[PDB]
Amino acid sequence: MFDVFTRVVSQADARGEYLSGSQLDALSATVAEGNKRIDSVNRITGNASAIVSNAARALFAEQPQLIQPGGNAYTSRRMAACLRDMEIILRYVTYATFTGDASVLEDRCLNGLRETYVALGVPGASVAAGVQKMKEAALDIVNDPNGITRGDCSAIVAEIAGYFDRAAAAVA
Amino acid sequence: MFDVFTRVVSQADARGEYLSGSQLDALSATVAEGNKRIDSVNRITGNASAIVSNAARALFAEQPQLIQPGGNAYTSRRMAACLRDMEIILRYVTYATFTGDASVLEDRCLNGLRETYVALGVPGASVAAGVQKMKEAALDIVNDPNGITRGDCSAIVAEIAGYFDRAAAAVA
Amino acid sequence: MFDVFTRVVSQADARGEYLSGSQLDALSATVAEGNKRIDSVNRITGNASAIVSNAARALFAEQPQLIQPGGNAYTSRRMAACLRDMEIILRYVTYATFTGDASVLEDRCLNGLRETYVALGVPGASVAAGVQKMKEAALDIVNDPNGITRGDCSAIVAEIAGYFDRAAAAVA
Amino acid sequence: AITTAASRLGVAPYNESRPVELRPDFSLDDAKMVIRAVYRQVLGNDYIMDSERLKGAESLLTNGSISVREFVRTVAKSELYKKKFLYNNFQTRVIELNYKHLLGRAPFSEDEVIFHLDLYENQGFDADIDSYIDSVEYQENFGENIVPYYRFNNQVGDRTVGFTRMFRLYRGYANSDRSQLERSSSRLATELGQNTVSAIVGPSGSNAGWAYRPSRAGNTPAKALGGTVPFGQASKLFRVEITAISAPGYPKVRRSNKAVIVPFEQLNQTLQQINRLGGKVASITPASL
Amino acid sequence: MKTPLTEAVSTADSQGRFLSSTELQIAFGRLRQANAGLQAAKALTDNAQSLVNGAAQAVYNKFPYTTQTQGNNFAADQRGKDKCARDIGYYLRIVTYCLVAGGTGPLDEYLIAGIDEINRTFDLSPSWYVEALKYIKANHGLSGDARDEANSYLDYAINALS
Amino acid sequence: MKTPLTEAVSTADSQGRFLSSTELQIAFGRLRQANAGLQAAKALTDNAQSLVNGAAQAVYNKFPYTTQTQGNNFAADQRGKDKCARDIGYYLRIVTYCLVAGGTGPLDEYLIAGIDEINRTFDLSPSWYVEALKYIKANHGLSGDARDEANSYLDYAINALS
Amino acid sequence: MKTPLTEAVSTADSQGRFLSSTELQIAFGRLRQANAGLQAAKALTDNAQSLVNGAAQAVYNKFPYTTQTQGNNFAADQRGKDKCARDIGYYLRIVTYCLVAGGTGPLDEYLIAGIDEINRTFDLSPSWYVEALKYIKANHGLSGDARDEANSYLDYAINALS
Amino acid sequence: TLPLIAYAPVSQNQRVTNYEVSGDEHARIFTTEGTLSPSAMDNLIAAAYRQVFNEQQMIQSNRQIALESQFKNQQITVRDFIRGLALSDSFRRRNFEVNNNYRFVQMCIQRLLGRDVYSEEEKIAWSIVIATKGLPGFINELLNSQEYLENFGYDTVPYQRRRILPQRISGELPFARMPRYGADHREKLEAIGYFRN
Ligand SMILES: *[C@H](C)[C@H]1/C(=C/c2[nH]c(/C=C3N=C(/C=C4\NC(=O)C(CC)=C4C)C(C)=C\3CCC(=O)O)c(CCC(=O)O)c2C)NC(=O)[C@@H]1C
Ligand SMILES: *[C@H](C)[C@H]1/C(=C/c2[nH]c(/C=C3N=C(/C=C4\NC(=O)C(CC)=C4C)C(C)=C\3CCC(=O)O)c(CCC(=O)O)c2C)NC(=O)[C@@H]1C
Ligand SMILES: *[C@H](C)[C@H]1/C(=C/c2[nH]c(/C=C3N=C(/C=C4\NC(=O)C(CC)=C4C)C(C)=C\3CCC(=O)O)c(CCC(=O)O)c2C)NC(=O)[C@@H]1C
Ligand SMILES: CCC1=C(C)/C(=C/C2=NC(=C\c3[nH]c(/C=C4\NC(=O)[C@H](C)[C@H]4CC)c(C)c3CCC(=O)O)/C(CCC(=O)O)=C2C)NC1=O
Ligand SMILES: CCC1=C(C)/C(=C/C2=NC(=C\c3[nH]c(/C=C4\NC(=O)[C@H](C)[C@H]4CC)c(C)c3CCC(=O)O)/C(CCC(=O)O)=C2C)NC1=O
Ligand SMILES: CCC1=C(C)/C(=C/C2=NC(=C\c3[nH]c(/C=C4\NC(=O)[C@H](C)[C@H]4CC)c(C)c3CCC(=O)O)/C(CCC(=O)O)=C2C)NC1=O
Ligand SMILES: CCC1=C(C)/C(=C/C2=NC(=C\c3[nH]c(/C=C4\NC(=O)[C@H](C)[C@H]4CC)c(C)c3CCC(=O)O)/C(CCC(=O)O)=C2C)NC1=O
Ligand SMILES: CCC1=C(C)/C(=C/C2=NC(=C\c3[nH]c(/C=C4\NC(=O)[C@H](C)[C@H]4CC)c(C)c3CCC(=O)O)/C(CCC(=O)O)=C2C)NC1=O
Ligand SMILES: CCC1=C(C)/C(=C/C2=NC(=C\c3[nH]c(/C=C4\NC(=O)[C@H](C)[C@H]4CC)c(C)c3CCC(=O)O)/C(CCC(=O)O)=C2C)NC1=O
Ligand SMILES: CCC1=C(C)/C(=C/C2=NC(=C\c3[nH]c(/C=C4\NC(=O)[C@H](C)[C@H]4CC)c(C)c3CCC(=O)O)/C(CCC(=O)O)=C2C)NC1=O
Repeated sequence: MFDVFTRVVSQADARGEYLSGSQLDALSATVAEGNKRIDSVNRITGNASAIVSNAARALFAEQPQLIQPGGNAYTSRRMAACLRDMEIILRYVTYATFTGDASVLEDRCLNGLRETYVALGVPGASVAAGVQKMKEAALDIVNDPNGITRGDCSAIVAEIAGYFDRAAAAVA
Repeated sequence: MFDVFTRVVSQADARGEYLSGSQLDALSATVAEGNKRIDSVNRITGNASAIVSNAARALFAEQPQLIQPGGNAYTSRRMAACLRDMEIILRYVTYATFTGDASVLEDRCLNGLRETYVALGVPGASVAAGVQKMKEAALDIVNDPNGITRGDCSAIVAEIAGYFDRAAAAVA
Repeated sequence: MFDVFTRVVSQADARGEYLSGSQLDALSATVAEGNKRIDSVNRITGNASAIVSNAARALFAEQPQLIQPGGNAYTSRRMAACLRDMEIILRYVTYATFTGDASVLEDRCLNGLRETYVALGVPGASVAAGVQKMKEAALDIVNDPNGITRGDCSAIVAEIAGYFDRAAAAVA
Repeated sequence: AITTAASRLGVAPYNESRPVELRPDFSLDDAKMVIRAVYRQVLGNDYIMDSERLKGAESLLTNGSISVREFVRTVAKSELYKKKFLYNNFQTRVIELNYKHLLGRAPFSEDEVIFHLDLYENQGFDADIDSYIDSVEYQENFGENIVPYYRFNNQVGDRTVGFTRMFRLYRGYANSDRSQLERSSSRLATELGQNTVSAIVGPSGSNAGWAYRPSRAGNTPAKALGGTVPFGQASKLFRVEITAISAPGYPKVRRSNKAVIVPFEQLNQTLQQINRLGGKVASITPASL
Repeated sequence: MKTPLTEAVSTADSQGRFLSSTELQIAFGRLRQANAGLQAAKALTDNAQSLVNGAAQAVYNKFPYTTQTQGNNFAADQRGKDKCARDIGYYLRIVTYCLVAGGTGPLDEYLIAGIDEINRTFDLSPSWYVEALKYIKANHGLSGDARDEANSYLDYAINALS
Repeated sequence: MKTPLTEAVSTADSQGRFLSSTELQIAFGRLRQANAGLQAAKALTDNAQSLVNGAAQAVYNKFPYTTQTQGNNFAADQRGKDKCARDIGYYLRIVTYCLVAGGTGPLDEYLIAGIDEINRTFDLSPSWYVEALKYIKANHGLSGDARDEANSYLDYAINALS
Repeated sequence: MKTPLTEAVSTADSQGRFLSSTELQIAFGRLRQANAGLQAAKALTDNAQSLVNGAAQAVYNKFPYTTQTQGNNFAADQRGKDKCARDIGYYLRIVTYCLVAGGTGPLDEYLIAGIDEINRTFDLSPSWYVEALKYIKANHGLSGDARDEANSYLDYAINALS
Repeated sequence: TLPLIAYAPVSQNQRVTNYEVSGDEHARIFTTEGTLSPSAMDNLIAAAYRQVFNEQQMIQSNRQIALESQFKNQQITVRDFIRGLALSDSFRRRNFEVNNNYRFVQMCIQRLLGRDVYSEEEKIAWSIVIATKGLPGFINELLNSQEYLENFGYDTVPYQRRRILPQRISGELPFARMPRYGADHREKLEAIGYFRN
């Protein structure tokens, strides 16, 4: 995989030049952003079970056809698999937030997930709605001002939202 | 394609042998069952729209997660394609019943249909369920004693059930 | 195209009326000599190659300028095309005999064939003479009493003669 | 190794992942990580619930009563493995599944399927599973203490058919063997009987044309027999594998996946017609020389 | 129009070959069905006026809103009832034409072609004509081969509208 | 192949339609003459050895140069006589296949397609096979429904060779 | 390429759990030394051409036979000197990539794994590249946090070649 | 090159939407998208021959043996087989050499697009496509044409389109009627010394 540093490293090595000053200043700005990035990772990790359970509640509230006898999330095994899917998508979203590049998300989390969902008959639009609900919960929890030092964090919030959007788009 | 006669003809030509008396007697029995075969074809053809409509209604009743938005039979274009697919599969089942062999059904309908459905994201398990609903509708209409001369027609019903099972097994 | 049934259906729909008793009795009569119609079609189809070869041979016997160097049938390719024209005209006469109506003969064979033979430089009088020789060959073959159930067949013979005369008049 | 196409083919999460080996005096988390790696590999990334967790074999591995090889053997003998892979599959599918799980590679030739199916019918499933475990390849790759792993990289004594058939079996890191496009159909019956190789199509996400599967009949062959001659003036010919054509409709489009051989001069047009159609190009292979 | 004879020729024409014994067996089935079709059409021609009036009354019975709501597409006034009686007359006449022809060709080239956009731009429900064809299928009184081959056209037009 | 059932299904599939009463009449004629085709095929199967030997002898009687001139394509030696008997057995077996099937499809897939390249490559005159088929016509012994059905395939192979 | 962030994510994925406080400390160590790594990479980027030329001359002084005898593996001609300058530029650029990344991942995925087949196949002595990396060690001019981090990658490339 | 000069479309039956059930006078779809018997593949090849070369040039010397063999193996699509029939030597000599560019454009539009030319202006517009790009360039333009595709696509033998309207005994004249050459090549063959008595 790649993080925010090794993505630029791999691009420079494929081009075969040293990093210019603008790339090093952008990486220094990423380093300054890193404390807020680690705060975002810590907050989503600390509220992960609540995010997954509340997003599952909202998803099976507004789409009750999934839990109906015969639905994709019906049966303890299929529901437990759906909850583990929500947990793993949230976990790889935190992984992509931690790295600063999404390469872990396409290389591991979305690498054949659409094949899995098409093969099993999993409705990928329902999974996209679930990832939307985890995005709403995670962006509400990261941007919470209580118990943390103040400062603008719109960049890491937009980056987490982009990770969630490309996670939901790979299955929809 | 093949019918019930040219299947035996092709087997005899691959052997390079004249047809034996057991094969002539079996084909004469097929000729005897042919009027019941034509009755079955006529009944499924005359109730094709009712079979497709009722099977779709029962399918999206017991699996309502496909007509809800984000589902695969959601939108007019998708739902029209699903009804058309049911009509096409039923039409090729009537073709295979007419020929007395599943060559036309396997080669012009079932060949690449699972591949087409997994390429388009169509859930083939749901299409297989709809094929079973068209199966139960068609074998209920064929086995109706009303308005027809009473006689034993269980071989034709089992043969139609075999073609429907071939159609259901080739979409998932 | 029309047949002996759909033609009468076409004038009935043009007048917007049901068929009378006399029209249904005439159609039942056409069903009655339908067996001799199928015999006539079978005999011309079985002896089609002999009819084409013998009539072409007699035509180029009486008209040697076609097979003389420079003639319209003067090559292996142009002779093959002329024999194909004989086969095609005979095929469409059998189609008209099969239907009981020359709508397929006037539609797919005769309309525009005169201008085609004018634009090619094909002598249409020679094609009419060859079609006439096919008429005596086919009518002698149809009226063969051997190897068939005996009965009056002058109506279907006169119908074939009318089709052949209409084919000859379309090119002359 | 695999570097540039590793992200596309899904090799990269296995490229940065080292083989899991249990040390002779191993810690408890080492035993738990061998347990997790065995449940991912041998059970083929299926979700494993707590009811089917096989606590006895885990407990025997945790104190060293059995080795990693014997733990892999035990979880392959188990009813969970048989109901996942054996009882609802063709025997070729079972053979290629055991090759992917226990040996981490696709079956090479037809003779391997011959040997394993004959030994199964002669001696049953457990005897066959033992034959995968008691193979010389298993000892020179994993031995006694290493969990089996997917071997995409070239080793000593492999075949290049196994590289392509590995991606016929491996369909992504986010994917299980039960959750693939051929739901229960063996992917290598026509590849091992005919000794042929289909083009490698990568998994979802990285490859837009991930969903190309060939039909059982009416498939365009890989090599252009004929060359430029049916196409007039041409230089090179390419087989394009096209996925999910649905823009005209059923009368016009009978099959979503289409494979065609097209020249250089028709390549731009072919690409353009795929784009206009909305089709997805799976792979383009040089069909001529 | 679609009919065993015409279809047999069309096949032999597209393959560019003479009428084989396949085509002759097609003609034989046409011949054995044609007498039953002609007698069925004769019976329907005899029972035509009563069947059209009964079918129109059955459509008014199941759909009474056509006889009470004002509009061009409804039969509330005399012109709508005349257009409806003409519609079931057209339906029954083309069914008799299909009986005489021995195929669905009169229905295909006379009524089934373009009936959907007719029903939607003149705001005609196809279910009215479906119920009319149910009355024709219930009150035509035929038996044997004449019954089944007439019903095959009635359900063909039913499946075309529905 | 070309049989009434297969051709009816292929026609209805090309026009994208269900099996109307036209195709039902196609199958009706197929059923009407299928029994006669089967028992004609059985009669030819039982009399096949005598028919092939007599047809070979009739070809050697009409064309004696095949049994006296040296050549690979001629039946002067015993190998050429075995080849001619095998060829006439092939022709008669495909005739029985066509009688069973109900159309010239076994001929079109097994004998007609590619016989010209064989006859011009291996220097086999098609008139020999025409004379063999004329002997099979003159000596099959079938009557009525079986004779006209059998001679349709006999003449179809004759017109394909001529 | 291994890096504290990527190895932390790969490890926590191997246990299949969320990023605990350990990986948060991992990224905090990455943050506290990433600025010094970027500054060292910028200094090496500015001084890279002089460093590569001086390292090439240090190899040519320690190993003068590379500039004297003929051979494809030697720098006796302009082509060999260009290859040596390109190799030392590759080594220095991958060291800058390791400084930016924060680990030996660029070295492992681009230079370290596989260099033994390079040295055996193309008859290149690893002692030449060891002397080159010793020149970058002795002449990069970094201090403190930037010096110790950059010397770690130069030693690791030296340690792999030795 | 140059863009084709604009030509106005003339109303033909294929321009409007077809409100028909296929039935009797439909042109049969000869398609390879369904898996076919070798006999059905042979009738499809004969249908392509009948469309491109007409009935007359269905002789053994005009059969493209290697093209047929590659088409059976599905080395090429139906459109590429139609191209190979149009690029055939027999087609070029019999049809292209005996016609000018205008009548050959009319012939190829009728036998590939399945419709007649709109006017003389369309023949004029595609005749310079012939005159610059050769016959292969012109055929390729016609076979890559959206018309050819939206009508026949890649896997269907072309057919005359909408030749006859429903419930009509007669429609437009069939494409089979058109000869290899017009009256100009007829009178040129008469002037060189043929066809006289
Ligand atoms: C109905 C129960 C389910 C369903 C169906 C659905 N199908 C499509 C699209 C296609 N279906 C086909 C199938 C065939 N090709 C053939 O050759 C044959 C036999 C001759 C068949 C049956 C094809 C080719 C397509 C794509 C082309 C087209 O649009 O017609 C769709 C549309 C998907 C899309 O638009 O991308 C749908 C919705 N969907 C369901 O949810 C039911 C389980
Ligand atoms: C016997 C009547 C006929 C016959 C058989 C024959 N079969 C094979 C080879 C295989 N058969 C199978 C079948 C199965 N695999 C499964 O998993 C199952 C269910 C559990 C079945 C039924 C397989 C997989 C093979 C391939 C392995 C092998 O080669 O043994 C052969 C040999 C194949 C070859 O040609 O090399 C043969 C001969 N052959 C006949 O002529 C009879 C009609
Ligand atoms: C004769 C020595 C042997 C034999 C031959 C046989 N071949 C085929 C079928 C095909 N052969 C080819 C080969 C080519 N087509 C080309 O265009 C070219 C180069 C221009 C080549 C080399 C192809 C493509 C086919 C399939 C397409 C077709 O049928 O034409 C068959 C038919 C097999 C079948 O059952 O379909 C046969 C019998 N068979 C023998 O037994 C001899 C050893
Ligand atoms: C067929 C196998 C199967 C089982 C067993 C099953 C159980 C199951 N019960 C659930 C919820 C629930 N179950 C309860 C049950 C109770 N609350 C109480 O106070 C009572 C004491 C008690 C009843 C005995 C409640 C309140 C919820 C909702 C939880 C929520 O929305 O957060 C959910 C969450 C999804 C949903 O809302 O539907 C599942 C999956 N689902 C299955 O598919
Ligand atoms: C191992 C567990 C651990 C963590 C995770 C951690 C994070 C951490 N976050 C910090 C800062 C910060 N964190 C934020 C984050 C935010 N501010 C906001 O108002 C938003 C709601 C939010 C974005 C989610 C900001 C703005 C700073 C100060 C700027 C910076 O230091 O980068 C600091 C600097 C010290 C401080 O001022 O508190 C630390 C150490 N320290 C630890 O020991
Ligand atoms: C062109 C339209 C047309 C059709 C389709 C047709 C079919 C047809 N079906 C027949 C018989 C029959 N049909 C059946 C069928 C059945 N019996 C049952 O109780 C089951 C519910 C059912 C199976 C679906 C049987 C048992 C016979 C009598 C045996 C036989 O003739 O084969 C007969 C023999 C004559 C008769 O006794 O009625 C005909 C002609 N005739 C026509 O004109
Ligand atoms: C399906 C209805 C139909 C028919 C029958 C028809 C006839 C027809 N005959 C042709 C040629 C021909 N037709 C003939 C026929 C003859 N030449 C003679 O001298 C004899 C008088 C006569 C034999 C009876 C010949 C020789 C040609 C070859 C002309 C040539 O290619 O130079 C051609 C042009 C050949 C081509 O384009 O490749 C057509 C279209 N067109 C149609 O649409
Ligand atoms: C599939 C092949 C096949 C065919 C073609 C066929 C035709 C056929 N022609 C018949 C009758 C007949 N065919 C003729 C025809 C003629 N009589 C003459 O003397 C004239 C020379 C000649 C006009 C060409 C007549 C007069 C009848 C009896 C009347 C009738 O049945 O319509 C019959 C009634 C059964 C019989 O008495 O033989 C059949 C089945 N049967 C088959 O199985
Ligand atoms: C037993 C027979 C056999 C063969 C032949 C074989 C070929 C082979 N070459 C590979 C890679 C490779 N091959 C090359 C080769 C080249 N790159 C270039 O630019 C040059 C044109 C060319 C040298 C002539 C490269 C660069 C890779 C690595 C690709 C990557 O990094 O992803 C791989 C990927 C697996 C791995 O490297 O471990 C295989 C399997 N494998 C086998 O088992
Ligand atoms: C790389 C990390 C990773 C991912 C992403 C992953 C996904 C994943 N989800 C699966 C199943 C599943 N996923 C779901 C999920 C859902 N069903 C619904 O209706 C909802 C919309 C949704 C939850 C929000 C279900 C129901 C199954 C089981 C399907 C079955 O067995 O029938 C499976 C099949 C194997 C198994 O059951 O364990 C995989 C591999 N696995 C992984 O290792």
